[PDB]
Amino acid sequence: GVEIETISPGDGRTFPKKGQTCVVHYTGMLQNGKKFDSSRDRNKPFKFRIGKQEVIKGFEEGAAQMSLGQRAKLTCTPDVAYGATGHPGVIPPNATLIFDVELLNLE
Repeated sequence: GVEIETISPGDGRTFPKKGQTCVVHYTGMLQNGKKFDSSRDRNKPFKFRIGKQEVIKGFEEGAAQMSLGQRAKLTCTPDVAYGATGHPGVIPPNATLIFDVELLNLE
């Protein structure tokens, strides 16, 4: 289940497709919890492409449901990211993830 809560401004037309490499200022958040990751702190804004299963599933579907300059708000189910296993030391099992995602990409 992908639930998009858009902070408005952008263009609404530059949709992410296959064969495109995209640049995202992500910020992870635990529901009823603190932060766990920040691209803003490293200031290396996470260049990646579409269609290689590099990112998790819940983040992958929310990427194409945005456009250039937009700012959504993700809400990922446990089964699409880590909830059966839990990422060791960082994500407990059966967890619900929150992301602040802005798409400032190229191509």
